[PDB]
Amino acid sequence: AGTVVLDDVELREAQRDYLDFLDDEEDQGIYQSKVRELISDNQYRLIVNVNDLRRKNEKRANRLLNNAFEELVAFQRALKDFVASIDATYAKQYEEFYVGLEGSFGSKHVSPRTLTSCFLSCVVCVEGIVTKCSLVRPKVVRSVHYCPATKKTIERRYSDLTTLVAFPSSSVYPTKDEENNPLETEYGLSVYKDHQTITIQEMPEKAPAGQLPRSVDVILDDDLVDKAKPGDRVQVVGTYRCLPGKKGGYTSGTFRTVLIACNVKQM
Amino acid sequence: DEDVKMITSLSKDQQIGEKIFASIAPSIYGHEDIKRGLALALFGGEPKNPGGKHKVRGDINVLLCGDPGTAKSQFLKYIEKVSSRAIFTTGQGASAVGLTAYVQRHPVSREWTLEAGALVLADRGVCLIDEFDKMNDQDRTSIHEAMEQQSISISKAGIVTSLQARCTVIAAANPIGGRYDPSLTFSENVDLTEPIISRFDILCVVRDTVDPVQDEMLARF
Ligand SMILES: Nc1ncnc2c1ncn2[C@@H]1O[C@H](COP(=O)(O)OP(=O)(O)OP(=O)(O)O)[C@@H](O)[C@H]1O
Ligand SMILES: [Mg+2]
Repeated sequence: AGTVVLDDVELREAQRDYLDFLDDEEDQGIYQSKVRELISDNQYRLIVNVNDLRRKNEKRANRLLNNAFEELVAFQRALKDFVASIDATYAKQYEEFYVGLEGSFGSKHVSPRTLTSCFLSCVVCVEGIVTKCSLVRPKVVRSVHYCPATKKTIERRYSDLTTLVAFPSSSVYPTKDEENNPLETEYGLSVYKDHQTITIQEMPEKAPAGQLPRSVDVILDDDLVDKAKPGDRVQVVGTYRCLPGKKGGYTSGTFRTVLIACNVKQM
Repeated sequence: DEDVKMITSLSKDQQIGEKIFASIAPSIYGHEDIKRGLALALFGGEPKNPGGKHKVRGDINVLLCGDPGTAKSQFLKYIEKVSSRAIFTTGQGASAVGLTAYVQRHPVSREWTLEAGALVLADRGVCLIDEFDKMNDQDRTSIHEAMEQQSISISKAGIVTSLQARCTVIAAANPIGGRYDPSLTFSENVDLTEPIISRFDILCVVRDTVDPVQDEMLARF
């Protein structure tokens, strides 16, 4: 697709606002030492207090709580910019960095029983116990192939959940050359990331007496794979989104709602 | 319309009470006292509750204790036949109607149902229990709760309810040793406990004793 965007006032202004938020030169901020600690520890994500952001810039906090995905993208872009600024060498290792959230969310502090469609597409906080966990599985991101017949190597890029909706043109594994010469997959050069799924239930101590419990399903990405175990009391902060069903003609009109974690805390 | 007039005319008769007493259980010989008691049990009384503080029931419970062969079950069968709303159950096991409420998928209709016990189903009716001693712990607990509080509480499968159990209880039983002992009290002769016995207004004892004339008449019938 050759379509590109030239100007966008909102996105550029939000990126500038986050750039000013994470400067910490004329202020008593600490995020600079946090970034230096991340570089020292080879980790690739940051946790930022929501109350701190609201104190410094209330409008940005309101927009981020009300709208998650675009603001999170702007955060990640700003992190990439400042990591490049402080030490451009370290930013080469990882594609993109991530943002965690922390602080008192207030009204959005929501129990698994009180999660509703009113909080869709926003960042929510939930307290619960872990009941089901699944095995860690790798997922392909970048694929590399070699052709012994013509001595040529090719690479294909994959982006499935990066974009909201995917199409059959993507997510196709190449196996043959343009002249039907067989290709040999080379697993060393490819790129994979880990994936896990967990389930969280409202704690029996908090649930009303005599009533059945209610649960939420969470997806854990590459960094947060081993941070949870069954039978554990945790607090999860993350986005609440709908799940796109696969292609079909007739739809009943009922989506599946899945919480995508950004921060997992052992209370 | 004319039936009401006939009822009033029968009431005008001075010996209607004895007629009603003798009208119960045509097929059972003897036990006139039991029939007289069952008359009051069927007709019943009147509940009284000054304000919402002091509830007093009007249902007259009946307990029968008898040696084998005295035809205790025939009385319950007759009462079920006569009563407009009467439920029958047995404590031995495999009863068609249970004595405890539970939530289950019905085997036939394949639907998720709340099946209340026989006590709940007999609202303003009669509940009959056969083999009263053979009941297990759960049945005894449910009967005690329904007789003393006149309500049944359910907490199962996310369902919390209280249901009304305004019913009259009639029960039959056998002594501990298989034969009644005149030298021991009623409580010592029966497997039941004193709190359960205290609930019943009328207790009847049917003791088998060899009377040649009575045996001859019973055999003739
Ligand atoms: N006075 C009576 N008139 C008519 N039939 C009688 C009389 N006494 C006993 N019987 C008969 O005796 C038999 C005994 O069976 P029945 O079920 O009536 O006994 P039961 O008293 O309930 O005994 P159990 O203690 O074993 O439960 C019945 O067939 C019943 O018809
Ligand atoms: Mg019997």
